[PDB]
Amino acid sequence: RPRLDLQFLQRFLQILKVLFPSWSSQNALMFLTLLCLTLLEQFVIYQVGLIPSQYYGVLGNKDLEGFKTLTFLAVMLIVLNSTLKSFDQFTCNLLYVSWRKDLTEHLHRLYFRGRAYYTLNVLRDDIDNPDQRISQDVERFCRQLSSMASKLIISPFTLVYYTYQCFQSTGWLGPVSIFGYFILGTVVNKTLMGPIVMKLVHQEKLEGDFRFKHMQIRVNAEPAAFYRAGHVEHMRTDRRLQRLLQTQRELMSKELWLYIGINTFDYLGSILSYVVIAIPIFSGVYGDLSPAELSTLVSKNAFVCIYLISCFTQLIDLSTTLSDVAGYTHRIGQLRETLLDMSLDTAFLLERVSISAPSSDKPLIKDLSLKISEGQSLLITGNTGTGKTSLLRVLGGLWTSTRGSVQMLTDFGPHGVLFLPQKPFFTDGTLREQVIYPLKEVYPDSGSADDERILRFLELAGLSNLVARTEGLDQQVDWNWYDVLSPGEMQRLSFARLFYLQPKYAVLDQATSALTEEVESELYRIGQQLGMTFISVGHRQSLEKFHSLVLKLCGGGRWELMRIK
Amino acid sequence: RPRLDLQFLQRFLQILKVLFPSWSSQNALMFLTLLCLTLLEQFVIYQVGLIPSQYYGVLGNKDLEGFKTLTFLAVMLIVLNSTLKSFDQFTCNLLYVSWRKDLTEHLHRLYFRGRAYYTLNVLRDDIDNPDQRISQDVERFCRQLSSMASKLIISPFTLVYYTYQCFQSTGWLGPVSIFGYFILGTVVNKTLMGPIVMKLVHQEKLEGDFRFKHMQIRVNAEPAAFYRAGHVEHMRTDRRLQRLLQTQRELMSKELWLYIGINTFDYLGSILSYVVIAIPIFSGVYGDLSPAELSTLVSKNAFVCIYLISCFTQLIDLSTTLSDVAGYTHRIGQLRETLLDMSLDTAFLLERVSISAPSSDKPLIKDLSLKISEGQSLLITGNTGTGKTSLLRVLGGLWTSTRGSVQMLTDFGPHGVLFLPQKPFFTDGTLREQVIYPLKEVYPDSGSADDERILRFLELAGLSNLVARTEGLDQQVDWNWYDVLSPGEMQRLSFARLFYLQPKYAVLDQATSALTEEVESELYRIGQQLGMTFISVGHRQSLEKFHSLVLKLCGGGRWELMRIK
Ligand SMILES: Nc1ncnc2c1ncn2[C@@H]1O[C@H](COP(=O)(O)OP(=O)(O)OP(=O)(O)O)[C@@H](O)[C@H]1O
Ligand SMILES: Nc1ncnc2c1ncn2[C@@H]1O[C@H](COP(=O)(O)OP(=O)(O)OP(=O)(O)O)[C@@H](O)[C@H]1O
Repeated sequence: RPRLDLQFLQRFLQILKVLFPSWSSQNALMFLTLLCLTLLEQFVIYQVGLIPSQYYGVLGNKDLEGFKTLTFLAVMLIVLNSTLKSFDQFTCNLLYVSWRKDLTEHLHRLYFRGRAYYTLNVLRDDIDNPDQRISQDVERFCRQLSSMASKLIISPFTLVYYTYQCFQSTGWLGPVSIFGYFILGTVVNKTLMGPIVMKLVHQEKLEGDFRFKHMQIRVNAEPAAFYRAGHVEHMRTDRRLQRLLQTQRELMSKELWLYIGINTFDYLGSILSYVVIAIPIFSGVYGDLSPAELSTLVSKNAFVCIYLISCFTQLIDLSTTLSDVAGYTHRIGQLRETLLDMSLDTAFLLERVSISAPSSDKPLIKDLSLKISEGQSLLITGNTGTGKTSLLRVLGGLWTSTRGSVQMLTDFGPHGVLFLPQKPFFTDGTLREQVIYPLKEVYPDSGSADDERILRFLELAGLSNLVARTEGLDQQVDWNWYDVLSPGEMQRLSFARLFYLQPKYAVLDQATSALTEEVESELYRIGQQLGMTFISVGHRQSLEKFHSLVLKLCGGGRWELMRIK
Repeated sequence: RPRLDLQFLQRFLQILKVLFPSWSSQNALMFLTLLCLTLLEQFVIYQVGLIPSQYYGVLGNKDLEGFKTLTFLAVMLIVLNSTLKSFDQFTCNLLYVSWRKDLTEHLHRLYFRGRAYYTLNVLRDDIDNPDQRISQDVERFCRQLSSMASKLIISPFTLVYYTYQCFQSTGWLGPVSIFGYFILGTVVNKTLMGPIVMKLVHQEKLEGDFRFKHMQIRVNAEPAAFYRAGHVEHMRTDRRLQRLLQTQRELMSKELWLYIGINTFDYLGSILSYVVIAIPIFSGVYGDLSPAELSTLVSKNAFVCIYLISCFTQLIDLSTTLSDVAGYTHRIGQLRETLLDMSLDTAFLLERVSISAPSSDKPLIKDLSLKISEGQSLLITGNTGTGKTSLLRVLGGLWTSTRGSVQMLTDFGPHGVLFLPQKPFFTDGTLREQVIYPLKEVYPDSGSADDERILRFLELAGLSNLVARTEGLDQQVDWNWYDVLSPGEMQRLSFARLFYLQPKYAVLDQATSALTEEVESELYRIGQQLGMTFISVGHRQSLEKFHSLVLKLCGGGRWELMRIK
């Protein structure tokens, strides 16, 4: 599928439509000072190309004061040739920084659009590692594009000037025997960069699946070392490593032919200008002199045609770094393609709803005629895998019902409806950010300076000994918030998140790892004290005093609304 | 700290001691066919450098049959110049593959040594992203080393031959004015590659912390999208992105000077051979002729000294790709340094044990006089964060007691002692591998062909409907085993892992998200039926019928051994 086709150009142009969004952008005005910099350095390189030629004239007669103006002209030209070549290398690397800022942030608006970070990771197998496409492949495309962004910018000009310099030396049978050397030179690459990209996207999945294998160790270091699983996870990660090293070694077995088809074009290009001028030795249609029509004509013709291929083998010298780019735009363009179409009182109403697991066909629950009002706070207890949570997912817009109508009558927000997941979430950030987490900032939201509400609610949830652990509410705790915290207090920090953003309906789920009558009840006592109406999931014989309904689910689609008292 | 010092060489040589382990290795014998390949191509490049010179002689007299042997000699030399240059580029990229196979697998033996994946990730802040050092920085060091492994291998020779060619043309005042141009040329880089590496390791932490930020989204897509946290995690990940893009842009502001100090050395090197021969125009100690001693002497001297700097500016042309290498060996050498010193009946005995959290000072538990025998299976119930699990960590060798003596009298294994973590673990692999997980293979271990034991235990744990979900016990399920599974059946798959590897002592922990009398008791009924003696953690009013002791922990170090009946 990633086969360098005519599809790749739309995957490349729609990438380039956001790298360069419009004229007078932060990249096009960095590109115009890239064109007008290699244009200036092409004048200087030729001008410093004349300095050793006009050096023998002043050394050939030994006048130091007439020499001191030449070196001073040369050294001024050298530090002009440097700071034009160095600023050519810099503003490409400033373009590489300002490309991946404009492409990742374009991908971030697509990745966190509504729920597209959810659906790619748990509901899609076509797009394997979207973390690797956004982080590394944008970094690796924008580097391999910027390395060839200094030679794809002067080659629109230095090919034009040298073809004019060649047309005035050979004629109609001149540069079209070099343009025909490009058409043969790039067809022999476009059929040879084929199995590169097919073995590079496959090299990029396995370099991303291996990196995710290490972050199934870094995120899960605490459970894995309980099993003493060093000698297991070695033979699991090396199995992930060898599959990468048997497709990185496979890429070099394919890129060997790409190195051949470039080095053949380069070195035979040093002699193909000479066989253009086989027309004396095969035809001789302008045969006038043996030492003068033959010598210093072809020495004038090879001095201009090798001068042409010197700016024309550049476009094939980067066929490796365009096979790399075409490998990465078949990763990023595989991602923003699937992200673009993916962008397309009385808590909730459920009308004959038939939720199933996404892989299988049988429904987890069969028919729902469900309605939640203020002060109801129904339990959703049941069996182990009967789809207790799968009701809650379609309330959060996670899944869609196969056959049924689901809607909510209250908006998501602080005082609206707030979910709590089964395994809890904690982002990187301060303790102040871990509790207002769906709101991400509170001082423009609230306006009140004092945040004594959360310092109340932390001790009200009981974990005020954590505040001394995180040294106040300061930035960059440098924690993982998963291994350093505790599932006893992951729930309590999730409850302080719920207590801060007290809704008209909480969609609380699995408040376990807390004492069933001592603090599981006490965390629920703040719910009626704040008027929360928490629709909860829990198979514990303490929740029924807080909950009106029961909603058993024992079976492949069951209803059993009980209203215990 | 990463400042290109004399420490860096020991961090580079101890890396190179394992890239090249000994002579006749899989890399040194790939390096000897790299030396003996650029040596062969240096002869060919000079031999094909004579083909256009001896071309005007046969074109200057128009003999096609005497010409047809030249092009046939040339094209044979071109396809010899290609497949020596291309095999030079290939066997470097085969060296890059076979370097990162030998360096990652050296790092994997250090990473999963005893518990070093645990201690780096949850007990260390000095080594931030060891996933990025092992995966990406070994890949990025071994690529930036292999790109300069084709020019650091011929430069021991082509510098020798050209200095001999220069000593026979200028003398004592010749190449030591070029060797002095290297000593100035590399001191002006060794003081300029300083702030590159200091801003590249900092560029590599933030490129690794950002990639881990995406895998705190990919691993946690299910809880984060319950909060509708797209508009939050955008402004969290972009905050992680902008900190990378304000230090990648900072690197280009520092690498601009490194591009200057190379392009100044290169282009002034085109004229510094000429100012070596200021000794006619300043001294004139061999002044004999004006047109003949002055011309075609320096034209012979610039034809050999620029010929020398052509092989001598290569060693400074790669000062960028050695600033990159020195950035990455201060990442890998920061890692294998901290990994090398890190390598240094009656279940357990606890003698006055005073476990604390690693950051704080106060002990979670104060004094332990504890002993576990067969058929005891004590509960460890208590408060939410009083260090219930912290007793279990030192039993697994995770933590060490601050003051106390801990030991075990039974080895870890199938029939020995087996832990279960609070949050459960599932590696990538088949369902057969998810249940024998601390053993990683069973058919050399067991020998028996039929594995009806696990198909018994899965339905005995109840989750035999999972076997149809994973299509048998086949390889590469392509799942995450965390989002696709369920915390109801994460426990049940952990229990089938415990039932397969039935120990004399299970160190079970938090068998929650299962029905307290229906299947939490039923999973424990297989424990006495298999004779497991499971020391467990759980604050539920059903576990006490299976458990002898209680071991309350209500407070900052408490004992309360009760032995309920
Ligand atoms: N994201 C998913 N992708 C694919 N299959 C899934 C996914 N989530 C769940 N499933 C499948 O469908 C079932 C639904 O389980 P569900 O989410 O209802 O968990 P539960 O154990 O009932 O709830 P809880 O653990 O919160 O008590 C899972 O056991 C699994 O087989
Ligand atoms: N790996 C760690 N690094 C630093 N601090 C830690 C780490 N693990 C725990 N802590 C700190 O020490 C405390 C010890 O908690 P512990 O592991 O005993 O959890 P618990 O809630 O008692 O157990 P459980 O959740 O299994 O019932 C944590 O609350 C936290 O403050």
